[PDB]
Amino acid sequence: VQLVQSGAEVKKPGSSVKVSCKASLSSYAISWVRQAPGQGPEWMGWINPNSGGTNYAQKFQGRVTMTRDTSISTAYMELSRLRPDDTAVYYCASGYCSSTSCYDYWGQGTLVTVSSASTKGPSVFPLAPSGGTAALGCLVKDYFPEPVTVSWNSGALTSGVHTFPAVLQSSGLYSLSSVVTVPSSSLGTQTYICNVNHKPSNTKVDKKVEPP
Amino acid sequence: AVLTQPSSLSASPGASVSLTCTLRSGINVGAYRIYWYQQKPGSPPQFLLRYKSDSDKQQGSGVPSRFSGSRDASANAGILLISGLRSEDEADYYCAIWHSSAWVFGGGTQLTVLGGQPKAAPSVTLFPPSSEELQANKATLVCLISDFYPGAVTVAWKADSSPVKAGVETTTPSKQSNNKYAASSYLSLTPEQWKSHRSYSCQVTHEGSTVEKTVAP
Amino acid sequence: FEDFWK
Repeated sequence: VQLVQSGAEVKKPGSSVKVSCKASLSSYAISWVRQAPGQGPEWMGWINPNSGGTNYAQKFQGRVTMTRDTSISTAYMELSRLRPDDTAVYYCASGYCSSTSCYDYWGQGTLVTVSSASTKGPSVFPLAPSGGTAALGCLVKDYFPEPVTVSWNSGALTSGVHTFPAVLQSSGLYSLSSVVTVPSSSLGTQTYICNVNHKPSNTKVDKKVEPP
Repeated sequence: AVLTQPSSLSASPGASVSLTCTLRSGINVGAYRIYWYQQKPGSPPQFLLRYKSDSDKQQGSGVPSRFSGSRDASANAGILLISGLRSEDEADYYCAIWHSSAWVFGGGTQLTVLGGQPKAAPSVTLFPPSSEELQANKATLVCLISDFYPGAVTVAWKADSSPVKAGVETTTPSKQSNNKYAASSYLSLTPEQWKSHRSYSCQVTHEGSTVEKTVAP
Repeated sequence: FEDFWK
């Protein structure tokens, strides 16, 4: 039914990473494809599960190893001497084709972040507050690596909320903000808390936004 | 430049659209099976169909019939056709071939499906640095543009009357819950830079109409 | 049948 990959990885330039792709194996080749942020897919190679025979793309020939363990039925992809440009979501994929149709299977993907930056939790700052509306939000600044999640009042407030995509700053740290439009009548009475969770650094912050 | 796709395409629901995957001259389209994939944000690419000719084509398992392949020898371009054009079809579309003993992918086409949204003027809110960030010895001006359609804006910063590009990071317009667009831009300074200047401006241009908001220490 | 990636 399913390919399931290992969790996210954060690495320093020059180190290596090993991503696993466990079938819930095949007799058909498991191909590895990566996708850099805001880019198209890039084929890395395939491995034959029966033989263990590999075929790497020329770009990665030298610093990639693809292996398999048919006992536990998981494919591995190790990329060596990592570059910042190797920052991507790495997918595993396999399938087969009849004369009629084709049946492809992709993993969920594994974000690998390569940078000389170290894991760091975000500094959360409140953005204190027309047709009777007021704008307020939270600024989630200077964190690494990327995946943070922002809710409002522990997810109870969805309407009129927008969490922006992250910006990779020149410093090598990420930043985003989340906004919520609320009526002006509510600012003194109704409490608005943004819940910032950065799981890579195990940092949870709950900041209430108030008018000064 | 083996495979090239158009960057963007927009059409309304119910109609049909054609997506091209242009092959470099000499790499004859008639000799290759063109693989097509759909990718919605957050998920892996999902296979649609592969097409060489009308005699040689394979659909994706559980992929509707309205997705169909085609080609054109003169243009040297494989074609993907979509008939239903449900709003579900809004995604990035990549083509791929097996060329010179390697899988090559295209740059991708971003297909936008229009939801009959009327033109909306952007609401711009420029936030000064919070007291907490200032006590942390940092400063970030947050200019938040929202509730505009269509989703194309240009953002410009000014310290006093001098235009700024240094310390600016801007997000590409992204879809809201209400199918209008929002965009965020950040001008990161020091507290000393923040207070040294007298005003900071965030100019937003949408459909040839300009909105500018200002904040001062 | 046939392999998808070959």
